[PDB]
Parts: sequence; structure tokens; C-alpha cells
Amino acid sequence: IVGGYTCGANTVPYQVSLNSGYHFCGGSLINSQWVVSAAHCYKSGIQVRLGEDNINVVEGNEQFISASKSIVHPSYNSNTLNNDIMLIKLKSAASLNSRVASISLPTSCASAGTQCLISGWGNTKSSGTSYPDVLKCLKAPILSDSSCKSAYPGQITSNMFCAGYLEGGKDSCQGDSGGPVVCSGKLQGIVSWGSGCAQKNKPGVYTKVCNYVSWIKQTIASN
Ligand SMILES: [Ca+2]
Repeated sequence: IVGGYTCGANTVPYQVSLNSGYHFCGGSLINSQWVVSAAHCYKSGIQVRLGEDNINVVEGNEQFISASKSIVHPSYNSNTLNNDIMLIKLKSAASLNSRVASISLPTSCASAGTQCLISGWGNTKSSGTSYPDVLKCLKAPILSDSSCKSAYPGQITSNMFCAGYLEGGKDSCQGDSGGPVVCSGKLQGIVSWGSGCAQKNKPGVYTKVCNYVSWIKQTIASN
């Protein structure tokens, strides 16, 4: 997260860190056994880390649970990043509490202008690199689909939306991928891609979660 703020320990209880010997992507807890992330974060041997603030220090509220199964969206295209979403099932159910909690799925899509919270342990520099140990947060608005498409000609599908600031300076970045975009208590987006980070006229692009609720629910119901 570039241009954001320190969230505060366990203030984003649904935020998870996907670990394969090191943090590599974010995710969102949607129930005691399932996490939503980006399909481009897929890899085998994932350990889901819940209740994290500093990802390099054991602070007392963590739950580390290995993934038992990963399900990349059936129509995920890694070249265009269309349908950049995946589900990860935990080998054991997480113990839900005030610091490890699920986030609700949307019942309807969000609208341009709505303010959302984006979070993660990704790069905090728009030029250069610096990876934080504690969770970073950014409040940002969803941008109109027309401005999104104009910013990224030929690249924005109906399964993507832009959020952020066209002037630059505030955005998600490498390492935040797969993480949450929560608006009014609903998980509306997944950190997916963008041109560099926090660049003028190149806002963040996010997977449009509301288009996937039926797939998420039916997948969970049978797995
Ligand atoms: Ca920790």
C-alpha cells in the first residue's frame, strides 16, 4: 500500500496473509474454512496466516492453518487477468473471534464514488521498494467504469473495477495482491493489478467480487 496508513493491530480481522515460507499475497476470510484471494496468487503449499499484524513477529493472536485445497476460477485468464479470483479451503476451521473474523460477501455491486478500505503488506513506495512488517490501510473511492476504461484502454473487463486516485500517490501495490477492498462492510474487490503503483492516471484495478457471489457460494456448498 502506497500513501496509506498503519491500520492498527487486528483492526482488519478478515485480512489474511498467504505464506509459502514468506508472505506473498493477501486474502480475505469469508467463513471459518474459506479464504478469497486472487487467482494470480495461486501456488501449491500455501499456509494461511490469520490474526496477523507484524508478519515477522509472533504477537499472540495468530492462527496458522495450511490450505487443503485451492480453486482457481474456471474462467481465469492469466494473460488478461480476467476473473482474477480463487478460493482457498483451510485444513481445519479457524477459531473466529474479535481479531479473526469473516467479512460479508456483497448482495449487490457497489457504485462509483463509494469509499472503501484496501489493505495489505505490499510495497509502500511508488518509486523504489520498501516492504512493511505491519498491516497498511488505504481509504479510497471506487472510480467510474468509464474513467477506468479510459485509463486502461482495451484492458478493463466487466469483471474489473478501478479504485483510487487519478492524481497518483495513493494505491495498492506488489504484495497486496489478493487482498481486500471492503466497502460498507462488504468485500467488493480483490487487489488485482495496475500500471506500476500510485502512478498518475493509472489507478488500481480490482476483481469485481459481486459478479462471483453465486460461484463462491455454490463452490463452498460442495467442497
Ligand atoms: Ca505476527
